Amino acid sequence: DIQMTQSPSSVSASVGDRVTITCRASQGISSWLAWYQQKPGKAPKLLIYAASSLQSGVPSRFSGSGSGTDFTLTISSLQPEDFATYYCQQANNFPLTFGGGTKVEIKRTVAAPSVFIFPPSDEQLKSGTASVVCLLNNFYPREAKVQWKVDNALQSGNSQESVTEQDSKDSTYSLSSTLTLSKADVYACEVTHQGLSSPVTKSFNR
Amino acid sequence: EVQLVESGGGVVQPGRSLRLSCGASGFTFNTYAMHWVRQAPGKGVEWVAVVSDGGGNRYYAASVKGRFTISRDNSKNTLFLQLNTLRPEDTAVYYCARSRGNHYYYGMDVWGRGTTVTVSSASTKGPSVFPLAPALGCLVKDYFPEPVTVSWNSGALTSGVHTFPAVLQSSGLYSLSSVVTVPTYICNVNHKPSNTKVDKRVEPKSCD
Amino acid sequence: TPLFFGAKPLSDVSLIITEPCVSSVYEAWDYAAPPVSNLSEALSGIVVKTKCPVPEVILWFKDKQMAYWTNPYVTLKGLTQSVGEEHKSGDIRDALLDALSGVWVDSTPSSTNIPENGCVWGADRLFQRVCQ
Amino acid sequence: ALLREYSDRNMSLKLEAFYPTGFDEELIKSLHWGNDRKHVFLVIVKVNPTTHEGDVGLVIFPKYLLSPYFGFLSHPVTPDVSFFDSSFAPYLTTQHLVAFTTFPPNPLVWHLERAETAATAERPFGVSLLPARPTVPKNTILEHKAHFATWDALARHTFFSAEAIITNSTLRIHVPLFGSVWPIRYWATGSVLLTSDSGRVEVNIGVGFMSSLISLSSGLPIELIVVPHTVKLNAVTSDTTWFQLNPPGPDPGPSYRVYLLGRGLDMNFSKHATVDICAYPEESLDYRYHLSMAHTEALRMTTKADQHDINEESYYHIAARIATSIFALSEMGRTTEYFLLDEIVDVQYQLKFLNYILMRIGAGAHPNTISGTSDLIFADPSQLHDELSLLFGQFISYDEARDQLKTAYALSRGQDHVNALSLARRVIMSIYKGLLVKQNLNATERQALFFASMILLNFSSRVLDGRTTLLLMTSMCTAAHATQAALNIQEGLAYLNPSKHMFTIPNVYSPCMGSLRTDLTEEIHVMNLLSAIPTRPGLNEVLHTQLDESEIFDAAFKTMMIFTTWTAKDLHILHTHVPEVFTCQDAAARNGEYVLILPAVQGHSYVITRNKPQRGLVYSLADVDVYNPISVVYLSKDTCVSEHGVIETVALPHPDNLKECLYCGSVFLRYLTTGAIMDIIIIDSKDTERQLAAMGNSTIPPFNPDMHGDDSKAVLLFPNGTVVTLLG
Ligand SMILES: *[C@@H]1O[C@H](CO)[C@@H](O[C@@H]2O[C@H](CO)[C@@H](O[C@@H]3O[C@H](CO)[C@@H](O)[C@H](O[C@H]4O[C@H](CO)[C@@H](O)[C@H](O)[C@@H]4O)[C@@H]3O)[C@H](O)[C@H]2NC(C)=O)[C@H](O)[C@H]1NC(C)=O
Ligand SMILES: *[C@@H]1O[C@H](CO)[C@@H](O)[C@H](O)[C@H]1NC(C)=O
Ligand SMILES: *[C@@H]1O[C@H](CO)[C@@H](O)[C@H](O)[C@H]1NC(C)=O
Ligand SMILES: *[C@@H]1O[C@H](CO)[C@@H](O)[C@H](O)[C@H]1NC(C)=O
Repeated sequence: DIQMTQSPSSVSASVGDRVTITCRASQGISSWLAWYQQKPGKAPKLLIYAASSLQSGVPSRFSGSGSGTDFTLTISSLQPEDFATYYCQQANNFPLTFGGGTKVEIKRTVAAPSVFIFPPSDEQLKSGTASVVCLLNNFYPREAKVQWKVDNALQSGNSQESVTEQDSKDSTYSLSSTLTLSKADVYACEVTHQGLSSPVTKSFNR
Repeated sequence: EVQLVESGGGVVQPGRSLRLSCGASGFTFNTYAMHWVRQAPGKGVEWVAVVSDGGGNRYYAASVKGRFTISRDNSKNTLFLQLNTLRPEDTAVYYCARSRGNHYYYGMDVWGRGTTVTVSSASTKGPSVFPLAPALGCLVKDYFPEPVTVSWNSGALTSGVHTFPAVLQSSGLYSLSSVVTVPTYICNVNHKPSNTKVDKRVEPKSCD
Repeated sequence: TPLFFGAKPLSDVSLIITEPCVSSVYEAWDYAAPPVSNLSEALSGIVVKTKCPVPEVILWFKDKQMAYWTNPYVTLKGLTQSVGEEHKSGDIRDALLDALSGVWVDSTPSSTNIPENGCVWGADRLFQRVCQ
Repeated sequence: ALLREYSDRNMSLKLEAFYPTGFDEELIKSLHWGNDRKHVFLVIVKVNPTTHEGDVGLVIFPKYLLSPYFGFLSHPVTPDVSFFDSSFAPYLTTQHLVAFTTFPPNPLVWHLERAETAATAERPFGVSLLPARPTVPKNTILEHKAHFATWDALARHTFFSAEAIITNSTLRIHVPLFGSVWPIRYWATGSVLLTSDSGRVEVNIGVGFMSSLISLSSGLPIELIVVPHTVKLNAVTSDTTWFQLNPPGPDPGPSYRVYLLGRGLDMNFSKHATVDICAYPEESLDYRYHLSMAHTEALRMTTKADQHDINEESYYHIAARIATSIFALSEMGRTTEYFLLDEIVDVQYQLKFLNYILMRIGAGAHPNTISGTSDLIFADPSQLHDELSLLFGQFISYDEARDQLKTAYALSRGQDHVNALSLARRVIMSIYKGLLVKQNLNATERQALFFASMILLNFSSRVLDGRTTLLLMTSMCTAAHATQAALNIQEGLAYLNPSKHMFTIPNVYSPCMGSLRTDLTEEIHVMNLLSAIPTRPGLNEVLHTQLDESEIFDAAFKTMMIFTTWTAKDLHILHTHVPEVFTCQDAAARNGEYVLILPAVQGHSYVITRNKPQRGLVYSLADVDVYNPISVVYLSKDTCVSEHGVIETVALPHPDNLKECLYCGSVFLRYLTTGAIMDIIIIDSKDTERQLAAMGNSTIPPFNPDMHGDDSKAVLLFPNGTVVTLLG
């Protein structure tokens, strides 16, 4: 079996900049690498089947090169419709192959998460449960980790996190960490983000 | 314009069989080899199997070598896949693709739509909606099965509206949300299988 | 250079495996093929050595008690064709190809070179370079 | 059925686990590798020579796994799976994939685009030359074989049956170059072999099948393979996968699929014409089409014999054209079920003449070693020859004489009937006697001359034929005539249509092609061609519409190269018929310093040289310019000593005074003071001798110096070696 290592793991650039994602291999394989593009939720699509060999409906902006060890993919001009993850395949030796993949997220400026908490259980509390959540909206980059005053675990549902795709305008994400205790078994939303000087917390206690 | 439509999926209890077929549109099936390619949710892409032109010698991937049965004929353009045994880790999205030439060098130009195979014993249940105060979001938790469509008011929030994908709890039920940002509205939540709608007005309340 | 006749006799199968690489001892060697109309009838076993400088394939016969060296890439390519037919089936065969799949994966690649010039006789004389 | 995965450790034995899948092997026979059964074992040994351990593996598989499981119906072409049930020997012993791949290294460069001249769905076969094939006689009987019992037969179309193919065909196995592709089984029709020093070409033709192996000593070999459009072929690569890689060639056609085995696709071939050769067989089933494109390109490389004596791209193109021509003829015959006598005679002559030019000019090999061999099942030449031998042994218009000689030349073992040669002698002399009157030759005459030459040059009796006829061919070539003949060739190539008409060399022929003169390429004669160009109104128009006025001077020089480079440049032709020229160690002979050579009587020949003669009896003409002089030497075989003779002077007796001829056998040499040479005229007969005595009253222009300038001077050369001047 051959292991494919793709570098870098993630690339965020502006529109029109040259983006370069290479793909490594355990074996000393000669020539053919196959690039694909998977947009989130979408089925994958072929781009280049050897190095420079691009053909299909995907625009001619793309290119590639390299021999014998590493093989690179280069986008001459980046476009807003290029947001997807990029996997590579090594066909030189059969047994199986594929790349780890590289996510490309189109950038511009840079925002920070606005932290708000949501206490009221009123129409809930008499139904036998309580829900107090914490929302991180319109923030870049992706990295934020949410901890609570109570020990973070799967039972509290704190480890449950869903992240929407970038907004079509500001290219910023939205993060939600849900705190739910069924049948009512100190609370704080601890946000660690690079756009912040310190991991400031907005708490709630009842 | 060449198309491939996949038929199969559903949910099957661990340790049983499923046959995923694939349709061929406009392409002559007797020409080029066919790929089955698997992608697990949140995970990457992993090749599975190749069928040689027509009924013939098929190359199997490492992991599934004992548990997989693959066959195809040029009559109905039917390329099936049979998973006889492996239960736990085979939950993923399966793709059907066709190699560029017959040779493996060039990978797969053609592609299919998709099929989602899941592994559980479950039934439908009801959802619930809770208000948020005073960024004005909604909340929906503990429902089954997918989907739940959540809109905002009428037509006017197409911007600031973010509807979050579902996440499976440990209780076997999913949960998600939807949000919008002002800096009084109503969150619109509808559930098809269990037929449930809960409308919750948003009026800012007191906090401590 | 120190050449090779293409054939050395072997009575036992254990000796074929222990036989040192021909490429290591010699410089340039000739491949030879057994004097029998139907290979299958006479053939006993196929021993292929991967890690050798020029990975070698050895065809061995019992009742003749001989071992012949033949073209490494062609022999195994030729083998996979006869056992690769669509009409052929069975789990014995499926085990052959799976092991035959990555045979050369670890070893030295084939020639990218170009054949030297000169006339080529037909396959009568085996592509002898003689013009007449 | 046993699969066993081992691990090797030290030299004792190895740890393993046995997994029999569906059947039984003796499990105690895994201790000693089963040679006992009718099965076969595979052992893949990975051991680092550094004395590490590594691992090995085993799969014991059964025997049967090795053995395999007009129209194309009854006679097919069957591809073979592998080397096992076909010839195994070359597919083992081959150095392919080890030292080299016959294929280009990149699988992307394999598939080629089909040329425009290739067949389509509208024209499943292709274009056919306009003098279209005569239809079978409705009420008549097709003979089993070709025959002629009469002279009328060689003129009228005579037909014979293709039934040779259905009965006498041979099933044979073909092995493509270097075991590049797996063996191919075809039903044989014919086999062609052309050999030389510089190259050999093997052609195998069968039902819906052709194999032409083209090989140069100075270049790469290539093999052209033609199989029916249905047939797919599998290339032999190093990959042990069960997948398929299609060997270099275009998409399949409506009729045939063509393959190219060779490395020339990009790396070697000069042009994008790698797809041009692949389209050869799909262009036509008319053998005249391919022999036309062979004849056209034949001349073009003779002009270019200056820079490169070896034209590599012209060797492949011409050879591939010869091969595909015979393939067309077998396949036109299998398809339409009837043959033609003049189709079978042609390929006998075309296989001689085109092979000679193939190896000599294109390959560069010594013309001494040029030879060829042809076996066609629908042609029995040996019999045809015997039918001819009794035809000769049982006035002739030039058309009738062409057919007699062409068919005399086409079929020969070197044995030619006495009446055949005696015809040829009569032909040349009758062209000569008319050529000292008029300035040009019609196509009927042009063709008649060709075979007449090829007949006499084919083999101290037959030797004395080659010499005296070399004079005659040389003599007919005059500065006046050569400009007409080289003009014909230029008009023929400019108005040439490859698609709708057959171009043939004997149609453009001329005595200057059979002449020894190396001097027609001199600036004098060349610039006389350019000023003779408008004399053919259509020609001058077309020439200026493509080539620059500078290119026209070159193109006119190119077509003047042919006459000097055809017979005179042949070293083998020279050495045999004029050994005297080469006898003592001589620079001028091999340096081309001898501009013109005239065979004298036995052991002696004249010659013309620009620089200082190192041998012979020298007569220098003092009326000529210092830097561009003219010296008539008289050479001898055993006499290599140098000396000088005396130019003497005689006069001409009154034409009707002496009815006796002492003059005949001499030569009239006319030249200017510019150093240029003009007219070499031999006095054949008393009729011509009388014409000499009349100045201004002669019908022969070189004899009358009222038609020339004041630079015209006359010398009379003698069989003795005596050199004289006419007073008048
Ligand atoms: C050289 O020797 C080899 C072996 O020593 C020999 O190969 C033999 O080939 C034949 C086929 O031509 C094999 O016979 C087959 O056996 C399988 C076993 O399952 C049958 O299924 C096959 O059936 C075919 O033929 C039937 C009619 O006869 C059909 O009904 C059916 O559809 C199939 O077409 C087939 O009979 C045989 O097994 C091997 N021999 C061995 C020992 O394995 C080869 O012929 C020899 N070469 C020559 C020509 O000398
Ligand atoms: C076929 O061949 C035989 C001898 O090989 C010969 O007698 C017969 O005339 C041939 N048929 C024809 C017409 O070629
Ligand atoms: C050419 O000349 C010959 C006689 O020399 C004559 O028979 C023949 O018809 C002529 N050809 C043409 C084109 O008329
Ligand atoms: C050569 O020939 C001429 C006439 O043919 C004759 O007069 C002369 O004597 C001859 N010379 C010799 C040396 O024999």
